[PDB]
Amino acid sequence: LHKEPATLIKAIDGDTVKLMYKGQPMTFRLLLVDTPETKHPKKGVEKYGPEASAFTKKMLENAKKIEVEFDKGQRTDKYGRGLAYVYADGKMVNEALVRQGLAKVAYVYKPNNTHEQHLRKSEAQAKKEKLNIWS
Repeated sequence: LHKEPATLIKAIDGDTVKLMYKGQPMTFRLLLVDTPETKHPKKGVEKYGPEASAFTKKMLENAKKIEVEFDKGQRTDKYGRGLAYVYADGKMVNEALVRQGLAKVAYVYKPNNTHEQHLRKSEAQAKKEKLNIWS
């Protein structure tokens, strides 16, 4: 896989952010993670949704460098969103959310699953520490 630079436009939710990628505005969905969301009526604001959303937002807004990393399979979903691992100063946002108990590892779709075991590892630790969603 390779990392490519991007620039923050707007964080929309815990797991969806708008970035400037190769000069174009694009919505990215973070690969392999489900955060509780603030967006959806059938739901409303679920618990830990505002927390997940502020975390992603702060981590990206305070970064020196943001990079996106596409996996081996398809790179957009049916809504036109890019499917990627997003890094803030070299730290994967998708993992950071899971490690903090602010996201679950999603239902995985091969072949987009390179960092799957890494993420499950972090999720088991957050579970062991009874953090946030696991509290």
